[PDB]
Amino acid sequence: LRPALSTFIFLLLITGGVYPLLTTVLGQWWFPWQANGSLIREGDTVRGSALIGQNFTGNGYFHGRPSATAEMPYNPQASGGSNLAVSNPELDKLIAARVAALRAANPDASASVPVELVTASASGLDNNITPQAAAWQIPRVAKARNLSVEQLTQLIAKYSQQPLVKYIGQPVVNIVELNLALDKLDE
Amino acid sequence: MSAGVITGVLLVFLLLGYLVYALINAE
Amino acid sequence: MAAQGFLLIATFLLVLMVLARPLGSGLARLINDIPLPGTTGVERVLFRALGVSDREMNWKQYLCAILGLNMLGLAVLFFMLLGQHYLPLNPQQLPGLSWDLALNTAVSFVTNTNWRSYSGETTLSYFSQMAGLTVQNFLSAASGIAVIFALIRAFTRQSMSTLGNAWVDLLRITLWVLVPVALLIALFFIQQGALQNFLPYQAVNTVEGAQQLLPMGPVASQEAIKMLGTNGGGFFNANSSHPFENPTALTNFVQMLAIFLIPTALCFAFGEVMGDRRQGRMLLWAMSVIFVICVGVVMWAEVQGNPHLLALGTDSSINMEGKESRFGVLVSSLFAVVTTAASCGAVIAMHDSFTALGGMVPMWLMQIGEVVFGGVGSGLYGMMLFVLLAVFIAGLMIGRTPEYLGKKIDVREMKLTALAILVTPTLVLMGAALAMMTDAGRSAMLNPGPHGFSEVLYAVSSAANNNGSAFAGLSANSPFWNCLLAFCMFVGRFGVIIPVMAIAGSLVSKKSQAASSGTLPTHGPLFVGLLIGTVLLVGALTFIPALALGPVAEYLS
Amino acid sequence: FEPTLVVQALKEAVKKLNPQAQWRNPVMFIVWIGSLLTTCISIAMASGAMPGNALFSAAISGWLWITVLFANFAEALAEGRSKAQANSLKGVKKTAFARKLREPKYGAAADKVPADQLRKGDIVLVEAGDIIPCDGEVIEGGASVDESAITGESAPVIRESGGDFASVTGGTRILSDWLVIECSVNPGETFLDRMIAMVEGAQRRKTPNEIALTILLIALTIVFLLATATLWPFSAWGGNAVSVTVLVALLVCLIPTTIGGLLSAIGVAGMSRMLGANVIATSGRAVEAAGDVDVLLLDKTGTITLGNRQASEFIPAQGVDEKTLADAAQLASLADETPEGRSIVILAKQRFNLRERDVQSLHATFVPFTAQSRMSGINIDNRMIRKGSVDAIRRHVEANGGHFPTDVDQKVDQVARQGATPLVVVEGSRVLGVIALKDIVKGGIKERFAQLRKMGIKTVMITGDNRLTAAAIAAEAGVDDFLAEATPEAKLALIRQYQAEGRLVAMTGDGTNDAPALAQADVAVAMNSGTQAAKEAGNMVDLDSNPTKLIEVVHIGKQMLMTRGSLTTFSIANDVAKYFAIIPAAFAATYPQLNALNIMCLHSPDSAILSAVIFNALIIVFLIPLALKGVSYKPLTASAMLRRNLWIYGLGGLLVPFIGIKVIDLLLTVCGLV
Ligand SMILES: CCCCCCCCO[C@@H]1O[C@H](CO)[C@@H](O)[C@H](O)[C@H]1O
Ligand SMILES: CCCCCCCCO[C@@H]1O[C@H](CO)[C@@H](O)[C@H](O)[C@H]1O
Ligand SMILES: [K+]
Repeated sequence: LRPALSTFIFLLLITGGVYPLLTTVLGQWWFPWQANGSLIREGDTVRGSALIGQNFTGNGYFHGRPSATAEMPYNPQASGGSNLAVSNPELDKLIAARVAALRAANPDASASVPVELVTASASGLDNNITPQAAAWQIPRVAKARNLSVEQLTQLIAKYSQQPLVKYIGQPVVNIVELNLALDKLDE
Repeated sequence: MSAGVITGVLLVFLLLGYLVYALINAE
Repeated sequence: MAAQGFLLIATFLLVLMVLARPLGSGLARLINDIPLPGTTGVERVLFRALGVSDREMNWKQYLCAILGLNMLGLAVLFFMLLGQHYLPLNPQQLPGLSWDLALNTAVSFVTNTNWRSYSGETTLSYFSQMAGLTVQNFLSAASGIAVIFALIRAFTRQSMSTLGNAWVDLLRITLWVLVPVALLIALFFIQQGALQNFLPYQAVNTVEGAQQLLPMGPVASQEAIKMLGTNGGGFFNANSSHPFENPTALTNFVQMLAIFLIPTALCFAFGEVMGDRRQGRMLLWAMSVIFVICVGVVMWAEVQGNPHLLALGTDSSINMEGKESRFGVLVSSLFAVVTTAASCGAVIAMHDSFTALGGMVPMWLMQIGEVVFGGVGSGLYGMMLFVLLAVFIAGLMIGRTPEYLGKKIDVREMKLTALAILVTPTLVLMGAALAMMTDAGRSAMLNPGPHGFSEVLYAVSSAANNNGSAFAGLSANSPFWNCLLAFCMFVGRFGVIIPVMAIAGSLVSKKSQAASSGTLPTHGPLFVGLLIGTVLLVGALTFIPALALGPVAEYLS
Repeated sequence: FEPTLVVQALKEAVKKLNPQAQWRNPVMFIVWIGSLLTTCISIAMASGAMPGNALFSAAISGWLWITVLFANFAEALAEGRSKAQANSLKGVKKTAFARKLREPKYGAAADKVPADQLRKGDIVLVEAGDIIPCDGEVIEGGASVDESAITGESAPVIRESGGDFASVTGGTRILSDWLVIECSVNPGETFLDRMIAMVEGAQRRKTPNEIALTILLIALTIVFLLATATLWPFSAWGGNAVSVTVLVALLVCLIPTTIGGLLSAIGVAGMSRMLGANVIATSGRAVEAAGDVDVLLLDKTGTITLGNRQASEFIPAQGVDEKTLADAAQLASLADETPEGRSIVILAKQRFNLRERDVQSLHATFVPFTAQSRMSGINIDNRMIRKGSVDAIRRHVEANGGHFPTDVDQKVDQVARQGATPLVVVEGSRVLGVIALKDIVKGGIKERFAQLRKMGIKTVMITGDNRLTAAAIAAEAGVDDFLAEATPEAKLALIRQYQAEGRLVAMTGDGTNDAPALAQADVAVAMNSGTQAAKEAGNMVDLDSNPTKLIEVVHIGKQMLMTRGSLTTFSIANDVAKYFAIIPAAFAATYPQLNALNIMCLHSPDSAILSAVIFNALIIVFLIPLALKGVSYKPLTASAMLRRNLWIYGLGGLLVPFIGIKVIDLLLTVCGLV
């Protein structure tokens, strides 16, 4: 029984002590910003990070997908999704509710709503939308902030990252970084 | 639990153990 | 769509075979007791310091060493979760878990399943995740690769009674395969944006009036093991969709490779240890043919998606409901097949919000026995159970005695493989039937209709087969589901390792014989199809009725 | 094999095989339990219960008993042909009295004693007319007996004291003179009881191949038990639960009732054909092992040819009558118990009715056949009669101052052209004529070795002749290779070298001469020996003592392995159509959208389940002749036969249930029954 308990205790100290401490030390050394959440701060207040995802409801800001978390939308303390099926009748009402509400808020845009803005996300903290869905809400943002349609598209494409290969994912716009850049541009 | 249903559950368990016992042996 | 969906499969399999081919050579050395290049002198110093004597063990001794380490594992983990409030590294004041939650999660991680009847950020502390969950993601993965090492040795060794030393394998597996590779994988995650710290929860004052609290913790280190060890247990409630655990599409492609890395290399290793590489390639050939067909079905099913979206005036009928925007529909569809065929359980996208067909294939790939690329040892010896069954029925219909790799299978060995095959399907059908007869089980559903039963069928199917994937619409934090599933996970794991070891000990005492007139080629296309038909028909005859009352009814509804 | 005489005598016993005495068969025991409750319900359901339709469950439960009845009909039919042959030889020994002498010398006072009271060591007297009561050795006297009870041949055979011919078998009948024998076997071990032990049950366990698939059949019924018993709680939630009578009918269908009721009949029918070839096996396990043989060895040392060539014609050369030829040819062949010698005794009675010979009036001494002399004979008259091959006789005739007639040499050359080895009979120093020994096998004997060659089974002849003459017999028979001048150590070297290359070996030979070789061999058939020599070594006994009989032994064991393999593939392949018949029907009342899966377009859900139960019962009767007669497979290699077995019995197992369910359902619609 001596090699049994010794092998267990040794691996428990390596995998539970040496392995996390080594990754943490090397993590904070090479990539300190990413290891601490890649937070975005202005002064001493934490506005967020490039990966959080925020519940934007204002008329001047760009909007993200529905959150469907536990208590409040985009709650990092929940990190859940809408486990509703296609055969579920409550999903159809939620889709129609979002389609009607988005068309009302975006009257000077196409009636076809991008499926991202009507379907919830899996994590509930999604901070990403395809560049076309960010351009679908350009007229609403342009009218609310008096910015031109030209410089608004140029601002979205600036804060848009494409995957290394086209079939590994989809092109993605950083919503939090786009909205924060919109505030400094407005001033 | 219904009387007719609980007897059917007991019948399945007795047939399961009877088959597992038969698979172990060569009868 | 079809062209990009094809390139995603081709690029994934091509890069997979390039990485898994040399790793299979390193695993062949560990099977052949040949140490790794740099790990020659350190082993001697360490093994004597720990008391490991490199002694050879028989199948009864090899089994009691693995079961001894696992029963010791959950005993330590179950008490870590009860006394979580006293152990350090707890920024929040999270209390100790309940007895049903601690028992379920302790059994979960030792089983390599990693069921999640809890929300990570709300339930667990940094110490319980690091000194409890990461430590068990290595041991459960090591225990799986240890069992397959013994079985592979039972095929190459001739007329012996020993299967090696379990303590030497469990040390060599963790220290020079799991830890070093996961260290590189975790570091690449950190660079792309993964989380790895011990900071308190960060408060965020958004640009609007709303305020949110950020969850920190050593996530990146645990992220590399759960994918490489096919554990699938995420630090947060949304494991693989969370931006902190899987930040970019680049890390996601790495996470998909890690699920298929070791279970593919164990096929290259088995083909090298046996000398004839063809015997390992046919096994790899039969798994990839079922894998490619399954991904094409779920991709087509999810691209069709929900037509009510198009009826309500959206841009397309694509089912993005339970998906993420970083990863395409094809990527979420591919990952869904990879994580359920390989028993990983890592959910990139809520499978409950899939379509009728798109959710049935992950359901079906679990019930089939986690044979198609089954992650970490368990999938290889699980397939070997069907290889012995395919060889058995092959000679049974010809009129000759069975013979695999020259060794002739006797009646006693066929009783153990048959019972081992019946383990998981017995637990899912009995487990699901128990839930559909209790108020505590049926009330845990979320969606109505046939999909509601699919939630129960998916839960017990995942637990018994050790996959760990869930629809998550089922709320299983009740003591009924915690006790019911823990029984399926415990019996579904060790109830298969025990007869596999008895199969191992029965095969070494035999001597391989030369090819005779009654021998059958266990390579080439004829045996690949015979193996595919054997695995498909067994799972079909077992789950065709339960699937008709589940996702098939929802499809025709 | 299938007369209305025996069928009626069995169907009555079939209906008697319906009580609670089938728990040893797990497949049919579940079908019996399902038939019990469905009748127990339907009776109470019709009298007074909540369910509303009772004639449907009475029709389902009715066919469930018909399924059990048909399964018992197959087992009784296989046991009907076997028990009939066992009773034919069972009455042969109970007709006998027994007179035991107080003094071992002949002429003492004997009292009639029951035959079953004869023990080892007793001295019994048997004169002409009576039948031999028990086995043993002859101690006084000499007579010709008729061993038709054990071989089916009315040809005589001599049994005299003080020689190699003193072995008498109980149950046979003596014909010519008197015989005093000493019993050597205890009751229950008589040669006739071993034939009874091979036919009757309770003394034959399941063979490894029989135990093989039974483990899969029990594993399948465990799956189909869990797959259907969990449908009730699964369906009771979506709607109304599936009725028990439907769950029982669905389970009885999916359960492999096809082979579960035919498996025990294949073994019983196969052991009967084993006795039909005059081969005695202690258990069925040996017969199955003969089918798994990769190489069989035939020992030709103790006989002239391989045993296929037997007497055909009597040819007198010059101034000799054919009657006087066979009269002396039989006398010389009486001591030749090899197949070549027995056929001459057989041709003696077929053409000239030479049935009995008074041995004592001859005052003769028989010369038994020996491989060294290559001839047998008798010294009845003052002249010596001999019979052998062409080479051995010319050295004997010229030894008696006799010459070879020119006509005799011309006749021998002519018979050699035909391909038959010629044997000659000589009285003293004058040749009587030539005996032709042509091949008996209907087809070419080279083809039987060629068919065995197509399957991959190799044939090697074992003999002691020269390297030049052994190749001639090997070429005329068409065997692969041969071992000439084989010492008992050279035979063990050939067997062990074959086993060292991973090949199961079968061998036929003499129990005494080849004692060490038969023990090392994996499968062994003993020639020219009693059951006692092989019962200790667990080997088979060849009653005809023909080396070629090993070929038929392997073929009988092969059929017993092919029928089991072909029916499992056919029975399991049915489950595809059986699911498309019950899944859309049983769930039509809970999820009606599943009606799209009803590919066969069956009329009504209740008619769908009825047609599946009727097909699950009628397929047993249609496969009874196939299970008992045997599968007529074709000679192929391993991988090639795996494909052909999947084409005929896989597609056939897929398409027959599709067509079968439709016709049964259409007949229910046309007749308007339900
Ligand atoms: C479900 C329980 C399975 C028990 C089957 C064990 C099969 C072991 O097999 C036997 O083990 C012996 C040593 O223990 C060896 O000496 C034998 O060679 C070997 O055949
Ligand atoms: C207890 C009384 C139950 C009566 C049920 C009898 C069901 C008979 O059923 C009938 O049997 C005939 C063959 O005999 C078939 O030709 C018919 O197709 C079939 O309908
Ligand atoms: K897992």
